[PDB]
Amino acid sequence: AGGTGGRVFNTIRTENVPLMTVNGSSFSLSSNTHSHNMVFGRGDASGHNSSPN
Amino acid sequence: AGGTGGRVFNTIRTENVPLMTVNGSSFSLSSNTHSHNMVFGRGDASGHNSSPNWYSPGGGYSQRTDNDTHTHTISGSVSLGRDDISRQPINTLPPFRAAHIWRRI
Amino acid sequence: WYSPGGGYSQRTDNDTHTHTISGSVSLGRDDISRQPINTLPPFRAAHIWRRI
Amino acid sequence: NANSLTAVITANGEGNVTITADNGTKTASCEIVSIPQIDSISLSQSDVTVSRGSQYILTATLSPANAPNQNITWTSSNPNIATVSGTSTQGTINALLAGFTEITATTEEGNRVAVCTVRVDL
Repeated sequence: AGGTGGRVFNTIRTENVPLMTVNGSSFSLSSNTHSHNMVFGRGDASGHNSSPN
Repeated sequence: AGGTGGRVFNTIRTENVPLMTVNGSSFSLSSNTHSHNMVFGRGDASGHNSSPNWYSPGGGYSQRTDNDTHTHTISGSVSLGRDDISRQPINTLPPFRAAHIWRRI
Repeated sequence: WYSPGGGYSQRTDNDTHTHTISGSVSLGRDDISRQPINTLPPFRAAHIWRRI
Repeated sequence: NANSLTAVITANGEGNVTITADNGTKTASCEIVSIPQIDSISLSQSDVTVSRGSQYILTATLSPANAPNQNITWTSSNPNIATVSGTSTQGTINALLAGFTEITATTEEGNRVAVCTVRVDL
């Protein structure tokens, strides 16, 4: 035996790596109708697939 | 007392219920107004609060004031998110109260 | 659209939506950071090793 | 003590330590564990929503009614978004128009760990 005791390589010790999870959260964003800017007027020529404004 | 000592019944041992907190952070979510496409047909009957779009039609006499070309994107800020993790299990139940060798020479 | 009947014009460019549109969002939270557990001053209390 | 029989202890710091006495002949021992105070304080609000310029005044109530020489070294993560001051009151005056500031208290006379309060700008 030895005067100093330790359990590293092989011994019945305690303590481990905890595992936990976070509760489900949903991100909510508001689509503001302003701040979209504007260029030109009625077509004319308009970019294809552009968002209607 | 005994020849070999340890920290099992009364001592500063390890293992416990993990608890932690996360600092407040801002999460950004962008709600793009495009890519919605078109569904259904010409009314007919249309549900209320429907987003109006353009069909790229050339107005013979009227003016299409509801159709325009986007010039700048829209940036939005999302709300908060999760706070922290929940309780987790520490150690193994079958290995609970495991004996530790501490006998001296 | 507020479901308003067009007085003179024909609002054929506005219609209800029946299929969902896939949207792409940015990154979000990943994991928590390091936190302190227990007190170092009272932690690891010395135990008497005297034999019987 | 005055008669040398008694001994007044004062755990100023933290950590396990032993205190001896009776230097004459045989000296005994007595462990004195300086365990952390862990006086868990609680903020008035945690999920707060600050605005541009306006700063909702908060507070940091400790677990006990009062502490010996109790003080708070108030910190404000992301100080540009908002800042706090004082020990009991916080005063999370905002500067930026958008952001999340993890305003957490810090007991100078006690455990540094304290409850936080995220100040939103939406």
